[PDB]
Amino acid sequence: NEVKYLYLRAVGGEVGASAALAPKIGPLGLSPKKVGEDIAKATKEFKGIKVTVQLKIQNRQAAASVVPSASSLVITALKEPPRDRKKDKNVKHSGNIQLDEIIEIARQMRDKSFGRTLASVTKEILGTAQSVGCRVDFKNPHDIIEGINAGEIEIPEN
Amino acid sequence: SYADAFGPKAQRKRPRLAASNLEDLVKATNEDITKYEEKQVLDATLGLMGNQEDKENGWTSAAKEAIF
Amino acid sequence: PQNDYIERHIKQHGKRLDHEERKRKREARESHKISERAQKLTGWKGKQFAKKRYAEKVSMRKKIK
Amino acid sequence: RSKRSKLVTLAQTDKKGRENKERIFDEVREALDTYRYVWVLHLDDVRTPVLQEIRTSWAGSKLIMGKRKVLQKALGEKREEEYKENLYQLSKLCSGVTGLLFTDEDVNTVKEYFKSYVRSDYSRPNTKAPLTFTIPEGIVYSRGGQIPAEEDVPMIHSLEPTMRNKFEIPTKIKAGKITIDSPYLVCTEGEKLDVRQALILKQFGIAASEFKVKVSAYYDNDSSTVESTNINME
Amino acid sequence: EQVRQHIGRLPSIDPNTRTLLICGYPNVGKSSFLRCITKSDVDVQPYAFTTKSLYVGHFDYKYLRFQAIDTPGILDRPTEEMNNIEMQSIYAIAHLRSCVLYFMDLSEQCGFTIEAQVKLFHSIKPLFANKSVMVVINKTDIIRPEDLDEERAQLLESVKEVPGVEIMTSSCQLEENVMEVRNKACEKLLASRIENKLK
Amino acid sequence: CDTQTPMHTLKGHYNWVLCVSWSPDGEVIATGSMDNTIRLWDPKSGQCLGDALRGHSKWITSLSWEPIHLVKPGSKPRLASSSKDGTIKIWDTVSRVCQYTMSGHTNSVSCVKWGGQGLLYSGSHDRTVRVWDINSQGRCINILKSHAHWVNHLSLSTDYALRIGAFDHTGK
RNA sequence: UUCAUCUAGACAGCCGGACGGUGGCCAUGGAAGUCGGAAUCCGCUAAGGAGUGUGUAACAACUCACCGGCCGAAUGAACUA
Ligand SMILES: Nc1nc2c(ncn2[C@@H]2O[C@H](COP(=O)(O)OP(=O)(O)O)[C@@H](O)[C@H]2O)c(=O)[nH]1
Ligand SMILES: [Mg+2]
Repeated sequence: NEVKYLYLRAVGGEVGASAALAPKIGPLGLSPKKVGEDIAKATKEFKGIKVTVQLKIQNRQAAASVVPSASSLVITALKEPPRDRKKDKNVKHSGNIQLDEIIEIARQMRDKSFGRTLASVTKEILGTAQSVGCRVDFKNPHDIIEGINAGEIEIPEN
Repeated sequence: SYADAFGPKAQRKRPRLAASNLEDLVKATNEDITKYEEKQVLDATLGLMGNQEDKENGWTSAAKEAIF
Repeated sequence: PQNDYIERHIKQHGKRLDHEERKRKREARESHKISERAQKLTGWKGKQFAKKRYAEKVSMRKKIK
Repeated sequence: RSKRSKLVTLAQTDKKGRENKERIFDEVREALDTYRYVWVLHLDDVRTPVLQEIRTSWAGSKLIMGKRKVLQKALGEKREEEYKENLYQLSKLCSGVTGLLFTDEDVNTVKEYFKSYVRSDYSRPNTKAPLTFTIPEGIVYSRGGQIPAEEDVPMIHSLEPTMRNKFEIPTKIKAGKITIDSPYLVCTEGEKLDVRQALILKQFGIAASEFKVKVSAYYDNDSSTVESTNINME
Repeated sequence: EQVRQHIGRLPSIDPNTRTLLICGYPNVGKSSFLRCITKSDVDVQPYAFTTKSLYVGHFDYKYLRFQAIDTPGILDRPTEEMNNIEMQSIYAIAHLRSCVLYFMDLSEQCGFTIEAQVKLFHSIKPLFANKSVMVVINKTDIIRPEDLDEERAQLLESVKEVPGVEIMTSSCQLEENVMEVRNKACEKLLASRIENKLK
Repeated sequence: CDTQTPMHTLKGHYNWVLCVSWSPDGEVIATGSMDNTIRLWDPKSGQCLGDALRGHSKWITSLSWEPIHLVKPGSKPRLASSSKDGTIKIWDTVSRVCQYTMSGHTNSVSCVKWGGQGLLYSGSHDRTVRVWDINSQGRCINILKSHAHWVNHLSLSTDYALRIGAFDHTGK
């Protein structure tokens, strides 16, 4: 047999998120109901957070996994309450994430990065945090990056 | 603005005053249809029996005299 | 025809076979044509052409700045 | 008057001046003192992800690219201008897109890695054809028959002028789908490829050629000698 | 100027002539059915909201001219979060006294479950008052209503419970079936109009 | 006001001081400025309490205090602030931190008011008034949409009582 | 006339590269640099915009901003008469 890989972006926890997979599923002949059920089952950890889903199709199967992404991990570490599309809109991500949680996200995202140092991976995660608009250690993430460059902040793992 | 209302750079995507529900929407549309039909009958009493029918035969009223 | 029928026709049948080349050659000739218009137009049309050229140059310099 | 008018673009990136070349010069001349082995690598038509993977694999070492003339000037053009003894041979052996690998690891390990490193790559012009490609008759699909048409998506209609004019392929638009009257042979296996055929293969997404780094020679700091490696120079 | 250019290309719809409205979820076969029964050039593509505006076709049944209207898809959302593209279909259904055909896909290749389609039908139920209603099950070449699950059959029976709708099966590759459903819709519309005019 | 003379000068901010407010128990003066900052002051000494409150990206528009009758005894009232960026931030001054950042508005928030039933009302330039709950992690309970333009101001029936706190007209 | 670039490579041309976090956040039926609103960062580089345009329903694909290879000697811009 051969392994087919599909990648998508979906809101975690929402069943029936395989509607946009119809051109992909069609020639493959799978069941969109079961595909969406498996996607929600694999994305049960993230509730109301957009995450990357990898679908493996081999023979007649459908396996769902969550690819870790910088934005999704930062939003998860932000620990926002779950939101509904009927009630909440235009929500800003301006919570607080500690530097230890940022370093944990950098450890999770280190494997698929070309940064030779965990300091470099952490600086990338802090750039993503600056993009999403949150605060790290009650300061600007770019200020944290400047502190790392100047030597005030030392990344533990070397 | 007009640019946001309509055109290549429009940003309006939902009605400004959305209907409360489909029942109110259908009641409003039925009332509007009834008013439109009554108005059409009221103008068909006079204007359609007058000006509209004359152009079918090509008849035109004579020029108004300047003595008036 | 209804709605965006010309765009649908372009999507379903394409354009004329020499459309891209002809448009590229016309846009290439545009500089010569502008110079010839500036040197050939007389009277009110020439004055208006010079005025519009000045306004376009001012707008371009402001955009660059 | 009567001169060409330069196109003006409003972008974010400026051109690099002499300061970038001087920085590369200083970095090369400092790496010469820092490290022990200096390897010459030929990396023509390398992809940036492949180069970054090579840089990641060679952690603890340095890989420096840039202008060949600048690198040769940093290494010393002649015997009276060389930065270190017997560096003119290493400078003169450079060619094309040349990378300098400053390292301290074992020569056998470096040779083993560069002999066993291989990646799939697009088939470049002036190279032997890796396969025989024939676009099948009928509706043209994105892969062009490499995968089954039931799985494949039809070729987008916006590419039809490109295939008709740049690729010189007789194509027509039927109901928004690109169609050909007869099967079109693109390349025959065991034939030198040109720019048009390489572009056709790249457009259809066939990556059958193999990219291997070429290793010219290396210089040893303490030995003050240069030895030819002759790896992937076939 | 922009409004003039757009409004010059709007299709001509007579709100007082014989009309067959086609409605339902996206990717169910509305445009395909319009292509089957008319000569309109509406696009048929396997993604949602290929059709962003009303499309009109015409045909002749019993020496009479009928117009068929293809509408953009409708989602199961309240009117407050409903958008303009759906509002076109909603206004067409509310205004055009006609024969409405609600299309359902049982294979769920449209991306919407049978429960969601039944819910959407029951949500747009107040729209078609004093209009002919028919429920057309499309893509019967993939899966038939006969070999459906028991709970889904109960949902279909719940749809059929609403008076005075009729459930008919069709496939857009079945010329005979699309002609039969078109003729049945025309018969219902003609019966309603003649009964209204007779009073 | 007894001698009509200046008593203290507060010179912490860098830009225009857009709004000033007094704590309902009369203990701390809050100043929200044009530089997206809020500063707390002891009035008896004319001094600044710690560092400024930061987190807003645009200038502060209005300030409101938690009602004393809702504040538990032994605790200090919290401070809600609205700003041009469209967010309402809640600050606990005991730890000098920020608890909640309501962000439902799509335009500049004109005013924020903290009612006596544990609710907050925000009027903004997006023609909407948002009703939030302090007891539900700062969630938007309701959205009121009836205006065709920017809502400039809002007021409550018990606003005078909420502002006055436990004091009366006799100054007891 | 005054500024600049230049055999550790002048202007044009051709070819190659144009990366990774990442499909950055909000919003949308859909919006992945390129319908919109605000940020516009970090890493690896020789260089590569959270993107100059074409293009897609969204992707894809092309392009140029920039860098490199071939070519080898002058060239560009703004003013004045
Ligand atoms: N097998 C099958 N496929 C259909 C049928 N009707 C429509 N389709 C498919 O459904 C896809 C989209 O349908 P479409 O006509 O656009 O439905 P609409 O979105 O409601 O207008 C197309 O790719 C068709 O191939 C049918 O009767 N049988
Ligand atoms: Mg359609």
